[PDB]
Amino acid sequence: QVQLQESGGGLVQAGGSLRLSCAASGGTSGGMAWFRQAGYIDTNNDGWIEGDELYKAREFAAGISWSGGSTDYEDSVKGRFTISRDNAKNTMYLQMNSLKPEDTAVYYCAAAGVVTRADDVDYWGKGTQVTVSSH
Amino acid sequence: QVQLQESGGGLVQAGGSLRLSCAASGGTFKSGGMAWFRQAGYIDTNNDGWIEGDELYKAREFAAGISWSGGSTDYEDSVKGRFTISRDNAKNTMYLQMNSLKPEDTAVYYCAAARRFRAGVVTRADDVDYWGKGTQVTVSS
Amino acid sequence: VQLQESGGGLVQAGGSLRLSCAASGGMAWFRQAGYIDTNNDGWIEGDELYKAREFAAGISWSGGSTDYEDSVKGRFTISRDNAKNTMYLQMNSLKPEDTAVYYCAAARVVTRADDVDYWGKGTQVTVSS
Amino acid sequence: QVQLQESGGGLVQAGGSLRLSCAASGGTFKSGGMAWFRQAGYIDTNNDGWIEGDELYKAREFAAGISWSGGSTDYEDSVKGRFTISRDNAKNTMYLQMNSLKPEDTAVYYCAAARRFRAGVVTRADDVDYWGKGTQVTVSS
Amino acid sequence: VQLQESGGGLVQAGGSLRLSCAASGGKSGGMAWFRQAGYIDTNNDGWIEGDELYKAREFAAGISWSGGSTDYEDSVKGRFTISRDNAKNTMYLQMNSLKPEDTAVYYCAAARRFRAGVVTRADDVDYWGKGTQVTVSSH
Ligand SMILES: [Tb+3]
Ligand SMILES: [Tb+3]
Ligand SMILES: [Tb+3]
Ligand SMILES: [Tb+3]
Ligand SMILES: [Tb+3]
Ligand SMILES: [Tb+3]
Ligand SMILES: [Tb+3]
Ligand SMILES: [Tb+3]
Repeated sequence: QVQLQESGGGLVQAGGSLRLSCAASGGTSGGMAWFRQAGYIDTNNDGWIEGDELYKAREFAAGISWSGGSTDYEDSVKGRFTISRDNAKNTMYLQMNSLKPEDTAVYYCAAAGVVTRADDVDYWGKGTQVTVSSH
Repeated sequence: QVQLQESGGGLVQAGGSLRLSCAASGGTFKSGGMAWFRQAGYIDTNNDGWIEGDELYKAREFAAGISWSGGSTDYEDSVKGRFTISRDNAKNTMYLQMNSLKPEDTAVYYCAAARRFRAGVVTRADDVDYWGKGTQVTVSS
Repeated sequence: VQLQESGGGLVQAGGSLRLSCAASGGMAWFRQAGYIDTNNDGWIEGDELYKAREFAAGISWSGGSTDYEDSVKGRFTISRDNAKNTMYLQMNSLKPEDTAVYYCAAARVVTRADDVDYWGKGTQVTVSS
Repeated sequence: QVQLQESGGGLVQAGGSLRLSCAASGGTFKSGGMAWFRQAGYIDTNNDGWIEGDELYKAREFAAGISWSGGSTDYEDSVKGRFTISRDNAKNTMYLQMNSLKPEDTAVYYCAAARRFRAGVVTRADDVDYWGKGTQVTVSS
Repeated sequence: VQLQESGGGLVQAGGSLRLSCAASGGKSGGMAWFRQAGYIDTNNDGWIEGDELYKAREFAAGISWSGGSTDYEDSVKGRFTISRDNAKNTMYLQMNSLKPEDTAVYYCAAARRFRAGVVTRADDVDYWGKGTQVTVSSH
């Protein structure tokens, strides 16, 4: 069935780049996207992550058409990240330049047009860690 | 002296609405405009269920901004279409209508006056000229 | 009670435009595509002759409330300048799908063409792709 | 089996206005388009000062067109902004509002029904299924 | 500025021509091609007389100082292409799929250097060429 295999994460100095890759087994209006989880938010300011706070949805980073003709970017990564697709091989790519400590997160490839909201995603990869130095 | 006084904070359930107000007085500097920033709760970076360490020093995130006339507005994309920023230039007062509130919107909201604001360019907290003292918004899940 | 548009024209795909409507309740921008030869037979016929006047963005008279069609919410921003009694539409990262005639409208948030009370003449917006 | 009856012709001075009407009766015309064509004067293409020979051609050129179902409009560019085509689905009538008339707008104007418009280019007289009898518009200089 | 046209001629319908315009400088701002296919017998008496002899030259195509903006008469769109080589001091009109109705005297036109927009109206022309004949066959 549908399998999404992420590669290309790691540790990188602030200002550096990475290229994430997601190869999609057998499936896909439609498109793919990259989401990221920078961590749960303490929506109570008590010092702990508990209850309703573990439901912080993964945040949209970039998405792309099945055709590749449509793209959308989270506004804090526009101009620094470029999403692209090679339908021919199984793969979608996120070029990430000018990386910031704020970009540290678990990045997740997503497949369903230009998918943007987590609920609107059907299939998820298991995620890959990106940890940028705090410079 | 220029001063910004905020109001309209509230506690509502998810899906509700609020409207924050910021009243500007004194010698507003005419160019640029005003904006709302917010300090939400902090992120469990290393995923240990706690908040500590590098997860403690805080940074205010831009939410919306508006020119003094009101003709140019700009939004953080996670609030676009839910929040509306407006100005009553007469009363030198700026408003943030907040619809379809979400738990993640819980934060201290700070009004700001910034001579360097312009739509389409990110508005930096470090470039703000005057700050309000903040009002609490809490959205229950 | 007139409404006069300004600021349309041709633009590269990915570029930006700012539209203006000056008046003389709330206001809104609608858009209507030109004929599309769907079945690509060289003619315009049947359902291809029907073009919806679609809602894009709307704003209350005070500017305190806005609404957007979901496909344009990320790229269009609507705003109001009272005193000059003028409404703006900032349009960024435009795509060829955005090619259409854009109509400013006013009504005594306005969301549907049947609720419009006054219409501008329209301004052509063309995105190159 | 479309019958088209035109009205509204006249004689006005440059700068004036008229409104042509075309009343439509018959079958399927609401599933297609309607248009106004005009036959301006002959062109003295060899510059001898009169009209003769091949110059006696009544070229009927598209001026304005409309989809009956949705009301989309298209105009010859020399009349855009001055002319407005519209239709009233209750009265089965099409209109051509002509403002800021000019001597060059003098012509016989013909209402036309067509099932299809050409895509990307102007619809031609030979593409019309049914025609009205023609209505004279004369604009003085 | 002085404008001089070239590239006119006599061509079978369906053929092509390229008109060229050389100016003293572009120094010229926006530029355009106009054409006069002939006076129209507006009062239908068979003569040409009176105001009928005043008929303005018709806009065909126009181009910005920089060449980044163009406009066309709708009956030539997709057939004609206007271009500008400010280095070589030349403005061109490629004319494909020519029709008999395209027969006319074609005139190069220019506005002053700082009206850099697209020229679309005769009243907005500052300087005119003397014109070049184009004649397209039927059979
Ligand atoms: Tb907590
Ligand atoms: Tb922690
Ligand atoms: Tb820490
Ligand atoms: Tb954002
Ligand atoms: Tb078709
Ligand atoms: Tb003759
Ligand atoms: Tb024309
Ligand atoms: Tb005569």
